[PDB]
Amino acid sequence: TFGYVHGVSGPVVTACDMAGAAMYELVRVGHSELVGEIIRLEGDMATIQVYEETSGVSVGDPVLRTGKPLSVELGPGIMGAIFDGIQRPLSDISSQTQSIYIPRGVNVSALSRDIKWEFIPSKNLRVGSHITGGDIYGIVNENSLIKHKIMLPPRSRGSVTYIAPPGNYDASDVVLELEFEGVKEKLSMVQVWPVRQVRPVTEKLPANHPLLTGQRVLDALFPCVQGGTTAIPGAFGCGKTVISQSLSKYSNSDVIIYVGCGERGNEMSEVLRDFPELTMEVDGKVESIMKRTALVANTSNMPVAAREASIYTGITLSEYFRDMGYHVSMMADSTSRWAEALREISGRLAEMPADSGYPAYLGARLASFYERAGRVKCLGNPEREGSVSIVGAVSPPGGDFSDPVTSATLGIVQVFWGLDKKLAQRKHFPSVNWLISYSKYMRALDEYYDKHFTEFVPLRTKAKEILQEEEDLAEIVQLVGKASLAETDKITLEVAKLIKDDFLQQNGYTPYDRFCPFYKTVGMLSNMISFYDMARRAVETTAQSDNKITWSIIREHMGEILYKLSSMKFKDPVKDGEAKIKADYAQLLEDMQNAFRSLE
Amino acid sequence: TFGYVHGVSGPVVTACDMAGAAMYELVRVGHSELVGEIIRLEGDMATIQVYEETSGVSVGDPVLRTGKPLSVELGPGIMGAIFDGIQRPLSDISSQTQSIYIPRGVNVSALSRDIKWEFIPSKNLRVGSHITGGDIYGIVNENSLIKHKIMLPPRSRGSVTYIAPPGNYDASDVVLELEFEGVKEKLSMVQVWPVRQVRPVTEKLPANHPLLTGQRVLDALFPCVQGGTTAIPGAFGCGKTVISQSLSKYSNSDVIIYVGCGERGNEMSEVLRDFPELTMEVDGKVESIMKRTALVANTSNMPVAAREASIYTGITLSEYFRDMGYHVSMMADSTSRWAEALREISGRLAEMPADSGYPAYLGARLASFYERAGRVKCLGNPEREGSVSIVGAVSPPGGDFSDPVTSATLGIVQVFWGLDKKLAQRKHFPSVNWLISYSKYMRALDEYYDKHFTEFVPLRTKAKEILQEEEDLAEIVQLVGKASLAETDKITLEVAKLIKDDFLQQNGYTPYDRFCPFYKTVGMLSNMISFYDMARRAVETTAQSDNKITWSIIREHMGEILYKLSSMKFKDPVKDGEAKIKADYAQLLEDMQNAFRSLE
Amino acid sequence: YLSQPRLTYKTVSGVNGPLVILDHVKFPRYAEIVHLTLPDGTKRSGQVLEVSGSKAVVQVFEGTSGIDAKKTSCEFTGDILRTPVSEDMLGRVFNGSGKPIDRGPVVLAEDFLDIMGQPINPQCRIYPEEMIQTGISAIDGMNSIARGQKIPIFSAAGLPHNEIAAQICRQAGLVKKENFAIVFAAMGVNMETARFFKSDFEENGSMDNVCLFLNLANDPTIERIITPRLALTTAEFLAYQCEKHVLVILTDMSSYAEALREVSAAREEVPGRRGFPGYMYTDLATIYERAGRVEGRNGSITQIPILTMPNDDITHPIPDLTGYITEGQIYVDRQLHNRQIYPPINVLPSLSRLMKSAIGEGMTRKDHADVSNQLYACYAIGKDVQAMKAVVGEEALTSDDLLYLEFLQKFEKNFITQGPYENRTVYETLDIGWQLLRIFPKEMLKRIPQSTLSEFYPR
Amino acid sequence: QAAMGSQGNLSAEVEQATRRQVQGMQSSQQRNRERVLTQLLGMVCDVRPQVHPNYRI
Amino acid sequence: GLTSEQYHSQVVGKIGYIARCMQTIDPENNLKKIREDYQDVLIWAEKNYRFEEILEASKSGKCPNDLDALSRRSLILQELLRLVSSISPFKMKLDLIESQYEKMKQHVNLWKSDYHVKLNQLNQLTDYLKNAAPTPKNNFLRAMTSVLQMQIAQYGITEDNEGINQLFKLGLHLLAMANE
Ligand SMILES: Nc1ncnc2c1ncn2[C@@H]1O[C@H](COP(=O)(O)OP(=O)(O)O)[C@@H](O)[C@H]1O
Repeated sequence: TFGYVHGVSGPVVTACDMAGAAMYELVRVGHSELVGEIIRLEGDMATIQVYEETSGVSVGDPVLRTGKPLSVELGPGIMGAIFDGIQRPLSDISSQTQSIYIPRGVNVSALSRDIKWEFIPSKNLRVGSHITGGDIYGIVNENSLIKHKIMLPPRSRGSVTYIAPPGNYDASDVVLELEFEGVKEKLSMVQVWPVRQVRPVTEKLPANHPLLTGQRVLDALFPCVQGGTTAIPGAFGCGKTVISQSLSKYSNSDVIIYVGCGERGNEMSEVLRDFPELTMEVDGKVESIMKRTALVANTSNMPVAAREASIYTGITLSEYFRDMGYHVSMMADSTSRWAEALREISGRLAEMPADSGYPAYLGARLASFYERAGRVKCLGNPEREGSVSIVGAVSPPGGDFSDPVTSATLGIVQVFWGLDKKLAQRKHFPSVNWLISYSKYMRALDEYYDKHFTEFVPLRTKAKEILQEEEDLAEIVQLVGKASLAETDKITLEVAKLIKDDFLQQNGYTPYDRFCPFYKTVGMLSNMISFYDMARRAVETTAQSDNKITWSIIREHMGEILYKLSSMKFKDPVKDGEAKIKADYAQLLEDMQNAFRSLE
Repeated sequence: TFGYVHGVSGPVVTACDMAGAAMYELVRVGHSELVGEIIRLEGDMATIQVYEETSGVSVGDPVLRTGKPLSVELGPGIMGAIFDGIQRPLSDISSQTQSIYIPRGVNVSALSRDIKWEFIPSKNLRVGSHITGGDIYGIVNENSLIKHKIMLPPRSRGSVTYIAPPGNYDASDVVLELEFEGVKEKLSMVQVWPVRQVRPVTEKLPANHPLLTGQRVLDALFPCVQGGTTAIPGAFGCGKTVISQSLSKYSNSDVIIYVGCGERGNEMSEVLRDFPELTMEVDGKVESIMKRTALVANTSNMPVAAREASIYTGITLSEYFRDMGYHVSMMADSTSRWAEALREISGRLAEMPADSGYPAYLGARLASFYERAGRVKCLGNPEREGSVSIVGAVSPPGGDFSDPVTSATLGIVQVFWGLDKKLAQRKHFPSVNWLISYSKYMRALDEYYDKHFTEFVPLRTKAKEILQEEEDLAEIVQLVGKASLAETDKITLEVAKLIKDDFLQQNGYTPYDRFCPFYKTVGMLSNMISFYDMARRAVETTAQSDNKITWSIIREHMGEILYKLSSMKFKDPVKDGEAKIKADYAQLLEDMQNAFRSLE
Repeated sequence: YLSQPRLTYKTVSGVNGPLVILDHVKFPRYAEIVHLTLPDGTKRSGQVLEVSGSKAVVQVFEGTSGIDAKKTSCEFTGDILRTPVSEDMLGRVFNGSGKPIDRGPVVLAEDFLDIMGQPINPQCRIYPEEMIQTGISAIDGMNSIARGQKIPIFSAAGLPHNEIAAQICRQAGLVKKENFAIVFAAMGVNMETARFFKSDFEENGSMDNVCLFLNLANDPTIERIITPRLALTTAEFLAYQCEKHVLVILTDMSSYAEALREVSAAREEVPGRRGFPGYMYTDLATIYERAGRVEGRNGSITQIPILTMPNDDITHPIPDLTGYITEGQIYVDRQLHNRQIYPPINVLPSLSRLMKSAIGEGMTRKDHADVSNQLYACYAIGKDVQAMKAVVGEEALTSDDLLYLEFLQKFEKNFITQGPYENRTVYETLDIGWQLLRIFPKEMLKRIPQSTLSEFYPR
Repeated sequence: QAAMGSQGNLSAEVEQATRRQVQGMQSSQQRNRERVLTQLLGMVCDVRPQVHPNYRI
Repeated sequence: GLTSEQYHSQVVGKIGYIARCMQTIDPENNLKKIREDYQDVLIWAEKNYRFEEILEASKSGKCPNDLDALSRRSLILQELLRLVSSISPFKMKLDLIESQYEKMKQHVNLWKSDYHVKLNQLNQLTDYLKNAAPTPKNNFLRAMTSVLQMQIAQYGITEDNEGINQLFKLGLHLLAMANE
């Protein structure tokens, strides 16, 4: 129960009378109850790395012994909540303390125990029914958007002996009671899970469904899959805000978990100011994405343990909402800062410095964290299937992808959306460079595309090859100029420009292409590639004649068609329904076919 | 008598109750009686580097104290045998145990005591004759290649009281009884010598005769003498093991001891598979070279602490056979593995490391081991002249020659055959880097060259000049190109390419290039240098004239002669006689002369 | 057999990193195994890394997190780690600790084999000489494998080393113109990699003869130190006692080496280059050297470790020591992969130490060695010509340089490039090599002797 | 649509083979179980207590 | 994926869940075909086995413990239960329920099935209407959704009924359409 502080040197506190303590357990040191992690044991002397500043912690101070490791506290109240990396509810600490600082050793519960929740038990469950870990034994109306399914913890099972009637309950109320081998377990609406322990699932299915974002470049050229693993460069003008906002507002992800993991103070202030104001249209009503989002936000002056465990807290919350049956999108703002916190912990423990000073396990930690992303058959009786898509961003030193953190992240992840400050300056938004980006889920999504969007795969391959050919010809243009380019080279260049400026380029502020449905995206790409193929066919088949066609001839004859191709962006998905947009694109293709037939 | 194991940290055991155990004394640790050597001695406890895996050794296990240092049995039965690191005959172990492994603690005799050797005493020796250390008091007909001289152990002396008559004697039968100061010493045909003490020799004469390897580059550009010290640094795959094996097969050493210290076991198996087939003609009769080769195999996965014992056993065997009057050649397969074993034992001992973790005495150990090489005036009454040429491969980690082991080895060895990974990748074997490599015996071998191959020293000097000039011209060309090259510079480049591709590099796995006699090594160089002289003379003397002769003209006119020079390496020393090869090289020289005359 | 009851100690003196430390141990045995029941009933395993008097440092395989000092009870098995081995292990899936994860029963042991094995008497070791027809041109033609050889696949993150290994598995057979049991250990491999290998072995009818030891990324780190040894002990039983021919595939030897570095750092052992323990060479040797044939036994163990070179650095300690130990390496090239050449194998840094004896007259064809050497030389000269051309441009290249560039293009397009399911015979690979070499005139092929050129060149 | 037929036949055949194997195993175990049990129980009952070899005095 | 103890606990829980789904869908024991198919798992629910005893049976193998097969069968039952519940006021004939059960069982993969997608859409509409306040849009949605539930009950979801497809399309479009 109670230890005592036998010594204090920096953040390391050696506690006596700690015979029963467990390795990597959590302890409240001092009279202010500073959080601390047992990092060593020697007889009764347990060494503790104290998260908060140890100034004023005097010998003889009691050391309360929490019977758990660093464990997130799951249950209603997560949604719309701003936590620290340690699950400290900043938004509740500020309200209760009426201060701009975080009091040393603040012990505010992660989830409010006073707020009441409308809880409806599973109708089938009774007294005596067999229940198993992962079973949804109730549903709580947390929001008009997210129904929080209260479910049994893993490692728990038995026969229900009391299930509460529908009503208003708090996180401290006992909503269920079960028995196994005579041992009786009373379960409230809140459970606790170690952050560093993977939440079990009945099976980890392959990722076979897109994580649509609405950005044409991301959805079409470089698709990510629900349960995917993605990386994003972190720079000043890169534009990661567009990716975060798209995933938060328009993506099919049922839940969003944004982990700052040690950002600058003002950067985190910007995130905390912007995310609450973002709104999404669900069921015709403009709700707030914070009805379904949670923010594990912490700055660079927070406890290093909090910064290093922010990623684990975020992934554990994402896994919880996945098991609930949802599709969650976790977004680490900069895993580089988490890796810096990890290196700092290694230095504090005086562990051997591995490659470029990072710990001897950086790759293992990153791989194990990214392994928690995926699509699973959620554990429990109600057949569910959730997912956790990690979009953790990394910060390459000066644009170099060779540092240990970026190298490990690129090796582990399967998508890299490669935002570019160069394109940001050129005003090509989104700034995805579409040359260093990549996606390894194309072979996984082949089945989905063939079922729903049959032609999209050849369209995307042709677009990618067009862009590659344009990149290769960019050098030839310098050597011999544009006048020396063949007609096929000219058509490739002038459709590559069309794709760059009119397909990849997309403005998130306009009401018509802030969110681009995949049907619209594939329609635009199909029209562009049809133009390219038919122009190339005309050029090749008139190369043999004296009246050979040229790109100049085609442009002069069909300036209207090129204008319409450029204006395909301006079709509003909302006002111009799917049927209307598809019909208009089909009419456009008819016009192109008529014009090309007349010209040829 | 008996100490008791106290702890086990890997190869390093700790033993109590060893009050009087001497440093570097031999003990038997455990119930299986694993051999071990004391390395430190604190209080009444000792610490023992165990030469066999210590897994399963428990505290309290007996530790017998054999009051002797690590020593080798020297006598008949060494030639043709493959011992382990601590001189146990692996063939005898296999025959005794009928298993494909080496049992831990097997205590089989080093030299078989059952074989009846044909022993002939020295005719002059009689009862009452004064005999001393190193005195050859017998000859044993070990095999057709080796007349094993039976010599008094060093540090032995006295008046002979019984010399065995000629006949068949086993290694255990007493062969010579002598007396000194009254005390009587009986001697069989086997003498035990501590491996860490240098066997005395009357004098260490200067090395003055080549160690003719089978490799053109080593023989010509970087000679090694009988009694010299050589190092072969190189990254994995460069070919130092193949150089060692080629020297082991085709060289003028009457005895060759391969040490396989910490390298593949497949290599030792290949040695055993190949050498019995290889034969050398003695007095017109073909006799296998395994009759003179003695392997000391301790593969990489065999106990780490046994590698030092392996090196010391190999050098002690080489010294023993040197003391007979033979020019032994000790191939240390990898001294880097010995250095690594020292580093592991030091780490277990918690010693303070030198550069890159190696112990502070690695350089001293390497110097002491290499200092046992020089040609000697063997001990004893019959005047002789032995030698021990230590050819020691080095294995720098990452191919970096700044490695502490490689640096310390270059600080001792007199010949440095550095190998190049780029050449090895190009398959330019032997991969010796002609630039960095060197030999400090050239001035000591010019005496022999001027009398046996009088026309070779100027050829060697000119070849090295050509290679250096080509190196400079290549450094220039890499940035500027061959457009501005002077014609003589072009000829230097082309002759250097010829020398590289067709003189230096030598495919060691062919019937023709496996062994390159020195008459071939000098004839090829002579023809190439003569062509160089003729081309340079032509161009220089025709630079002023109008009919400017250039490299292009020379190459076009002499495409056939250049190809003949290239294919000179294909001459077979065995299928085609020495007379035929010399005649063909003379004919090619005549062709060169006639072609140049007709060209000018 | 051990009949005495085994002692259970609650005397856990201290815990630090992955090293429990027990006191009052009665005659601790080094390398002994211990079973730790934690306070919450969780049963972990550990190995005694050190003994001193009444102390025993127990490295726990699952990590020391949650270990208590007064309540954890560690029972000492009385014996070093022994795997239960039976032929029925073929066609099963085990985790990294040999415990089944295919919902089958535990292994009904035919024998109990020490996990570390024993070094094979070099005098009794046979030298591999039976060339394996992997069907990959880059391997058969120029890095020929031999049955009983340690030839790791050096690669980098994201490259098709898994695809190359699976292809070798599914089209590896002797050049005799019998099946290869497969023992596949995976250390810290993502679920996608594990599923790829399992699904490929199932798509082919080889899941009867394949035994999988799996230790994914989320699984315990220390258990990777024993996964290779479990796999190689099973392979040794199947080869030297059951006379099977076992292809052992150890995936993510980089993960194994990093786990070893973690343990060494916890122990504060002497570090080598880039922090890896000073004995990493000896440990990797204990892993790799459990290969090759053996006298009097018709079995063999062929090892193809797949290791990821950090930052594509072939001089990184892991690949460097692995090259020092093993008998070659197949180098998967990022440049070729980016150019979309499959398999992206760079023969220049690749190597096979037993090709010299596995090729020639008798086995395969008699022009094999000459063709391979000439292809190596011409490929290297083509690369040098490319490098010089980057500087001097096209117009400064001589006709010979153009010949070499054409050879390089056609060699990377017709020899290295190959269908993922295309199984070229050694003779087909040599014919491709000859049609490539025929680009040059005879005089430009200086490696191949005139005797070979006259017979093989004209056709 | 027509490929689904062979699954039932394959399942039936392999189930019959598995039944044959299980019956064979059961017969062999019944044949040689009693002596195994007797030996196991005799060996379990035989105790023969002894101290560690490393113990002295 | 799952330790042995947790796997057998999952087996027990899935048997219990199948029993609960059967009790909810067919409290009157009228779905004889479905109950016969699920007999082997419903035998452990008919009698009063405790969790410990049923777990012991699952470990011994006496009760069905192939968790993948149990999941497939439980999903086949649960999709039918969802179909019956989404049209709660409008009951479905026993013949139609049995035919739909057979179709779901025959389907290769329910979690990617058109039946599953249609049920998801209907549940979207029903969940919205369960709490939406009375307005023009909400009254329209309730009317169209009630007609859709009637059509589903009278026809079912295992076909390409043009009327049901039109109702789904229009209802979802109106639901997505802005309130104003
Ligand atoms: N003289 C030679 N002739 C032909 N090939 C050689 C020669 N020396 C080395 N090689 C090649 O180099 C490779 C490595 O040889 P080896 O020396 O055993 O490796 P290491 O340098 O690691 O000891 C072999 O596979 C062999 O083909």
